[PDB]
Amino acid sequence: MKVRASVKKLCRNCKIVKRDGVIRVICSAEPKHKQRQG
Amino acid sequence: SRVAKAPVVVPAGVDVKINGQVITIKGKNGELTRTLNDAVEVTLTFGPRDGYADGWAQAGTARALLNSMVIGVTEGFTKKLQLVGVGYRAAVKGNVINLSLGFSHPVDHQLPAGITAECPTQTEIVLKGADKQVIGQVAADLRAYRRPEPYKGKGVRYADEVVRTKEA
Amino acid sequence: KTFTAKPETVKRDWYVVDATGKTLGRLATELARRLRGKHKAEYTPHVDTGDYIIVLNADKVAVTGNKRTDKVYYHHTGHIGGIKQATFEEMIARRPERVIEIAVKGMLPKGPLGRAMFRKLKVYAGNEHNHAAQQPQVLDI
Amino acid sequence: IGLVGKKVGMTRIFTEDGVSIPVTVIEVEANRVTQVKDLANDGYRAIQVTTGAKKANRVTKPEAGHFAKAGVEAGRGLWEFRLAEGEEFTVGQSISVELFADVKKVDVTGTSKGKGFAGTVKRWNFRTQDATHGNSLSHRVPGSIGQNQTPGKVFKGKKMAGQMGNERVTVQSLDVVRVDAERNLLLVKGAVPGATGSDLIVKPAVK
RNA sequence: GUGAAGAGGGAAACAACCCAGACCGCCAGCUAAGGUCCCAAAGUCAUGGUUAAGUGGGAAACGAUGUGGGAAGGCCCAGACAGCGUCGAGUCGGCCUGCGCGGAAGAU
RNA sequence: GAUGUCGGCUCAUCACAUCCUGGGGCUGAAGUAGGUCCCAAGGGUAUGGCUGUUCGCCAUUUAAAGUGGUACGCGAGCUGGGUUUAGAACGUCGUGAGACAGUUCGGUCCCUAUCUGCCGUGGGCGCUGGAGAACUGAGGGGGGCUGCUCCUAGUACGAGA
RNA sequence: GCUGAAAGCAUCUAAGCACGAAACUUGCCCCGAGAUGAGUUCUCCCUGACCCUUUAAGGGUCCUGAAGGAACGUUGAAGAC
Ligand SMILES: [K+]
Ligand SMILES: [K+]
Ligand SMILES: [K+]
Ligand SMILES: [K+]
Ligand SMILES: [K+]
Ligand SMILES: [K+]
Ligand SMILES: [K+]
Ligand SMILES: [K+]
Ligand SMILES: [K+]
Ligand SMILES: [K+]
Ligand SMILES: [Mg+2]
Ligand SMILES: [Mg+2]
Ligand SMILES: [Mg+2]
Ligand SMILES: [Mg+2]
Ligand SMILES: [Mg+2]
Ligand SMILES: [Mg+2]
Ligand SMILES: [Mg+2]
Ligand SMILES: [Mg+2]
Ligand SMILES: [Mg+2]
Ligand SMILES: [Mg+2]
Ligand SMILES: [Mg+2]
Ligand SMILES: [Mg+2]
Ligand SMILES: [Mg+2]
Ligand SMILES: [Mg+2]
Ligand SMILES: [Mg+2]
Ligand SMILES: [Mg+2]
Ligand SMILES: [Mg+2]
Ligand SMILES: [Mg+2]
Ligand SMILES: [Mg+2]
Ligand SMILES: [Mg+2]
Ligand SMILES: [Mg+2]
Ligand SMILES: [Mg+2]
Ligand SMILES: [Mg+2]
Ligand SMILES: [Mg+2]
Ligand SMILES: [Mg+2]
Ligand SMILES: [Mg+2]
Ligand SMILES: [Mg+2]
Ligand SMILES: [Mg+2]
Ligand SMILES: [Mg+2]
Ligand SMILES: [Mg+2]
Ligand SMILES: [Mg+2]
Ligand SMILES: [Mg+2]
Ligand SMILES: [Mg+2]
Ligand SMILES: [Zn+2]
Repeated sequence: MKVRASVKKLCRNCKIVKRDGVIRVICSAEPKHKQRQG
Repeated sequence: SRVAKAPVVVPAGVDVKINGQVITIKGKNGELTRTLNDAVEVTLTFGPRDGYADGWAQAGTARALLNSMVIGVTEGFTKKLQLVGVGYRAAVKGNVINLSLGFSHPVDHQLPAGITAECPTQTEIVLKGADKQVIGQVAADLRAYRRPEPYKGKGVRYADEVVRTKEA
Repeated sequence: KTFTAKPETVKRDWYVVDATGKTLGRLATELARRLRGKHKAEYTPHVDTGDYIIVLNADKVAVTGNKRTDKVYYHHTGHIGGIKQATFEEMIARRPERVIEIAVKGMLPKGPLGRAMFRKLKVYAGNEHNHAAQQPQVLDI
Repeated sequence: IGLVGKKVGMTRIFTEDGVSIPVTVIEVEANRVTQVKDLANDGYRAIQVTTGAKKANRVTKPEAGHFAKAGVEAGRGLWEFRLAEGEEFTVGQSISVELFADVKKVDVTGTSKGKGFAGTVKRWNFRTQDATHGNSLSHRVPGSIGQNQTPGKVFKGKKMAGQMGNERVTVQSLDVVRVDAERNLLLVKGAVPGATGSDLIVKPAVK
């Protein structure tokens, strides 16, 4: 998990999702691309 | 919206019972009950009630759930799990799945009401039940004991899933 | 000279209120008003002219938004580091009458007379009270 | 439930394999049930028991009437034990140390010996300051008791000199070495609170 | 300009900010700033919107299918947008703007 | 018309930007062991040599030897080594008296606690006739650390190690 | 994580459901009804006469003196008192 103020899609398989008031990036391809805004 | 518009075709030998919000679909496999969100206006047809801004979103979920209930009490759902690993084994004894997953202790998973398990081989588990949510949860719980390892793919996997391995 | 109520000739009546589904703070203001006697023409700041109020179903009082989980009640024990807290839902589980009592206490005057006014509030968790002898009239808040 | 006993004193039990077990000898005479509390009348389930004997001149009329209702002779005091949901007892029933026949461990409660007014060294294990190197009148004194203007007070619970002992203490999970029903004795391994002759409450170990 | 050398009302408390300049008395009335659910005097006022964060009631670069409004585009029943080996109307992503969200750690 | 100033000792108390122990995501994570980020403040968190030292270096421990706030916490609690009185000397500056953000040897630390607070312990009255007991438990406090060995198993993992 | 739309897909979340730590609430130990919101249970004790008067939870008089308490004494593994 990358915890950052700037979260963004890093590849085509990244998806932005908001869960419980938190912007997250989930990626089907690459576990390194998983991000949480914080 | 798009999902909510599409009507759920009720088959023969299924008696739907709209008790206002509490809908109870009794079929051949069994019975399933679901209370709905207040925005929904439950052939079967679903749509928004007045004074709810998320009515179509709530209508679409309610449609999807009752579609699954109809599939549930007619044909039912199956979920297969595979064991990968030297000495990894499963065996059902009534409604408890005993698993050997390379631990120092036994792993005995008690199945809930509705679900039944059969082991066709010692490294395969086959779950069966009406409720799609419950069979999903049991399969997730069994998988959680030993999640697929990223190096050799070892552990409890779903039969469908691809385990993306890597090498050191 | 302007009229003053006299403590020994004040008329105090008994009422019973059902808290079920009522918004906590909007219930509490009406209780506070009536415990103080602000609803009476004989209202006198230094005299308790208010009424006795039984509150039933304190455990079914309602709150809006995310307050059921997020409203926090703090207290300090007087011992260093002794800051304690409970959420609204925890308070309802443990001690439901305290939710209404705390809300009303904060809306009553501070000092001896405000404490005397609070003694006229009788809060119950469930639907039954022991004060049939006082013959409480139903009050729709 | 538990039983009320008396601390007789300490001794040892030599085992065959050459272990010396330090034991407290607890005299557990028949505990006589004086009252049964129930949910309807009392709001909780418990037995009240008495044990021993009391001089009739020292038994007050209110005390005597309470024993007379139970139909038991006056003992030296009254103690309650809470009942679990299975347990059931009658007024006037005797309960002997045989209760502990199959109990492996017990908790023993008593009143600790009284040390009177104790200093911080004894009471709280405070360290002494220098005996020499210039120390002026401050050998066993407590030192600082707070900070400065912030917070400008001493905090509650500050460890200071004061009364030590003469209070209720429970020692948990003591091995039952012997239950001697004939002699009304329970032998437990190790020390328990209080002086010789003091009352002890013995219960099956909670842990 | 005010305080100093200026009281009164407001800004919780708060010389210097806002309103306003106390000759004395009144258990009359109207207003100012500021207010009107309870503490605490007065709208649980009316009508139309926005916010779901207790935002309101601290904090930036920057980040984001939060949500409201506006003007204009591209594609599209010669079948669009994922399915496009498919069936049956919307679909895409810029721009501007209202209100919110993260960014957000401190000592009794 | 005085708010005692460095360090130590004694006794602490809070924050969390976490040193250990607990939970977790990513890893250029095979395992073992790490790295990095997130959650987490319950408890725990060296002794010595040298120096007035705080610190630091060093020796040897430890699961770890946390970082800060508290008048750089704490002298009406102790010390008085440092430092800034008066004595004396060196280097240095000055014709000199003397002087030094140089050094060196010596060199008085008062207070019987009224109030707040805190630790204990009584007396009074109350609680609605009086009295002796046993209680319920609102509420408050205490406690909460962790090593090593063995088994599981030389098993999983690994070309071995 | 499950199920799941908004957004035909996908999505742990919007509705609904599950797991998750020495932190939190309990469980363990001690205090604790001045908890003036002063609680509960058990037992014990007292079952006279009379007068006046702003007549009211009024004030005396004689008789009575319980349960129990305190005091005093001998004291304690209790204690500065
Ligand atoms: K002026
Ligand atoms: K707020
Ligand atoms: K500290
Ligand atoms: K890690
Ligand atoms: K901690
Ligand atoms: K000092
Ligand atoms: K001082
Ligand atoms: K001193
Ligand atoms: K004072
Ligand atoms: K009481
Ligand atoms: Mg969550
Ligand atoms: Mg006030
Ligand atoms: Mg003693
Ligand atoms: Mg020492
Ligand atoms: Mg001296
Ligand atoms: Mg001395
Ligand atoms: Mg203060
Ligand atoms: Mg001047
Ligand atoms: Mg002024
Ligand atoms: Mg003013
Ligand atoms: Mg003011
Ligand atoms: Mg007017
Ligand atoms: Mg105005
Ligand atoms: Mg008002
Ligand atoms: Mg209105
Ligand atoms: Mg705010
Ligand atoms: Mg912002
Ligand atoms: Mg002075
Ligand atoms: Mg943190
Ligand atoms: Mg702590
Ligand atoms: Mg804490
Ligand atoms: Mg805990
Ligand atoms: Mg050192
Ligand atoms: Mg200091
Ligand atoms: Mg410090
Ligand atoms: Mg001081
Ligand atoms: Mg010195
Ligand atoms: Mg000199
Ligand atoms: Mg001194
Ligand atoms: Mg506690
Ligand atoms: Mg504590
Ligand atoms: Mg879906
Ligand atoms: Mg531990
Ligand atoms: Zn990606």
